[PDB]
Amino acid sequence: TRNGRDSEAKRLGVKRFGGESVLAGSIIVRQRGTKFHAGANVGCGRDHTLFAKADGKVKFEVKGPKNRKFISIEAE
Amino acid sequence: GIREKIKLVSSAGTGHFYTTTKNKRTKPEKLELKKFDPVVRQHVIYKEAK
Amino acid sequence: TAEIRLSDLAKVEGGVVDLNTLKAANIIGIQIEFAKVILAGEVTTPVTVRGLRVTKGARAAIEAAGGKIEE
Amino acid sequence: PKIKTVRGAAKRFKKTGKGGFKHKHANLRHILTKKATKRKRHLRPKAMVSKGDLGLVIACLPYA
Amino acid sequence: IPWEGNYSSWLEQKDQRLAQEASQEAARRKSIEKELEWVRQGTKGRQSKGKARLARFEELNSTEYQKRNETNELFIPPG
RNA sequence: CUUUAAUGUUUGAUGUUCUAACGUUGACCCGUAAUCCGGGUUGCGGACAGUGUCUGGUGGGUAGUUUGACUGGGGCGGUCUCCUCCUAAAGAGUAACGGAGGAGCACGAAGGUUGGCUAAUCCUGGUCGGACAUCAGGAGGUUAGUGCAAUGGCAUAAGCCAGCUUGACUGCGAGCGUGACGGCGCGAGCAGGUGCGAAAGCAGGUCAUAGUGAUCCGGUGGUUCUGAAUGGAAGGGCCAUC
RNA sequence: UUUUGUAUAAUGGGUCAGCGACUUAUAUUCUGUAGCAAGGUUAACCGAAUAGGGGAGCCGAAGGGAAACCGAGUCUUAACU
Ligand SMILES: [Mg+2]
Ligand SMILES: [Mg+2]
Ligand SMILES: [Mg+2]
Ligand SMILES: [Mg+2]
Ligand SMILES: [Mg+2]
Ligand SMILES: [Mg+2]
Ligand SMILES: [Mg+2]
Ligand SMILES: [Mg+2]
Ligand SMILES: [Mg+2]
Ligand SMILES: [Mg+2]
Ligand SMILES: [Mg+2]
Ligand SMILES: [Mg+2]
Ligand SMILES: [Mg+2]
Ligand SMILES: [Mg+2]
Ligand SMILES: [Mg+2]
Ligand SMILES: [Mg+2]
Ligand SMILES: [Mg+2]
Ligand SMILES: [Mg+2]
Ligand SMILES: [Mg+2]
Ligand SMILES: [Mg+2]
Ligand SMILES: [Mg+2]
Ligand SMILES: [Mg+2]
Ligand SMILES: [Mg+2]
Repeated sequence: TRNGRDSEAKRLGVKRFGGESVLAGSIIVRQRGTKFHAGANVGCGRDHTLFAKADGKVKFEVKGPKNRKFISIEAE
Repeated sequence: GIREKIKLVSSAGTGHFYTTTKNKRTKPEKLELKKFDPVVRQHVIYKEAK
Repeated sequence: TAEIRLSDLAKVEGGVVDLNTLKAANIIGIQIEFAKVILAGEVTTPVTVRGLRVTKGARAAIEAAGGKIEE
Repeated sequence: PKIKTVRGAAKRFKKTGKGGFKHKHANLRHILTKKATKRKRHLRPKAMVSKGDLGLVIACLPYA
Repeated sequence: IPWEGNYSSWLEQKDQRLAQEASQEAARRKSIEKELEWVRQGTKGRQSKGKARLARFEELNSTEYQKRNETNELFIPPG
């Protein structure tokens, strides 16, 4: 045979779901492209990782003219 | 690997250097950049060397 | 090098504290050349530390108890 | 007889105040041009042996 | 190659050296192709095939620097 | 001082000659009643041969050993690390000698900022010009493009152009993700200096995920940290690095 | 007994009686118990010699740092919120 090799899993995906009370700087979702976008009180690393900028509950919304998924953090 | 390792010596007279790579074929010129020298805590021009 | 507890200063002799006065009280080894007096216990007697390297914090305790430090 | 200590493992671990051991990070001996400074700078300080490897080191150093 | 003498003798020395290197390169090619024809053979049972011989053949590709430069033709376009 | 030239002058090489070391498995005498051994006259070789130490070459004559794993039995063939997709059962993870492809780099700008711009394809008309080259206007609405595979993403563009520069900075780091560990990754903010921008701000490399190798042993530059009686030094240690 | 799995047609044993296999120094860590307790304890040796001396030493009460060094703080750092 000729094929038969793969690559190790990268363990992406949302880490803090809706309603989590997160701490400051905690990773919210790992992703390859930009599936979810950065909203209020969140940032975006070079890996397009979305990290909490301030502690509080997470909120998922579909705001935008192109119907894009945003991640924001309430101050609770 | 055609790029060879080169070091950016510090012209401030102190012994401090960065280290990068450079294609000596396409660019035979001598690099120089203004970088930071922690020894002196000032931005000085660094010139390449072996 | 060794460390001298502050409470060890009450077991030495009639008050003079040098290297030899500590090796007689079995507080440091017989090959020790330098020693330090650190703030670890409590000193009551007016001890006179002759030649040692007492710390800043322990120096205040020795003088506050009535002693005096020199070199 | 007295237990011989693993002399090789006594040149890489020091016994700290509470009873843990400290060691020096790896990956910082050569090939230092590719590595990012953020990665290099994090490796400079010392570290503490993890709970998994603590049982293995205590065996090697019976006296320290 | 520090050579003692004059130009006339050194010229002959250089030509003889070049001829010797050409002969040695031809002999090396002969050996390489013969060991290749051995490598392409089969195993013929539960026999060795000689891992040491395989390694010694793979070592025999030390590469040769063609004399190069050696310009002997120039192009002057027709007018 | 500058090119040589001569006899003295120590040696170095070379060759020839000699005897006294040395060899004699040549002859003769004695110990002796003995083709051993020793001693003595002589002949012949003779500083050669031979032996000791050091050293280069040759050396299966001899000795010690090694000659991987997976594997629908073993051998033969194929594979061994990293990246992307499916199998993977809508969190993560998940095997097979299961199905398809890539990597062992590149870039001193292809990075950072401040301005600015928006593709494919088709129709009509137009010098050599055409099925397709440049031009003009209509449709089209990203079917386009990314430094290199695939997937996710990209119009505020991450795609294209120009100006100025070196943040492809130094010391740190709240807090998280992922690993049995070694380790790997993300990160606001603080201090020092810097670039762009009028400023708000952005910049601790590149749209992201491959482009890689622990320890030991050494090499290079800095550092009174130590320096075996003391003062140095050697050698270590620490930082950068091969 | 060995195994996923044995009435297994897989192993061992003809039967009785006798023998037959986790021991003994040293060192180190943890638990129980006993004695002293910021102290505890001696080794060799002396000794009318299981008593009594001998405190050389060992562990503990202070840690940080590669080290000099500092010390309830220390290291990193030009300096650390
Ligand atoms: Mg004593
Ligand atoms: Mg180093
Ligand atoms: Mg014979
Ligand atoms: Mg043999
Ligand atoms: Mg053997
Ligand atoms: Mg096998
Ligand atoms: Mg088979
Ligand atoms: Mg899944
Ligand atoms: Mg499982
Ligand atoms: Mg780019
Ligand atoms: Mg722009
Ligand atoms: Mg760009
Ligand atoms: Mg890319
Ligand atoms: Mg000295
Ligand atoms: Mg040194
Ligand atoms: Mg079976
Ligand atoms: Mg049954
Ligand atoms: Mg039967
Ligand atoms: Mg049976
Ligand atoms: Mg059997
Ligand atoms: Mg039987
Ligand atoms: Mg007794
Ligand atoms: Mg300590």
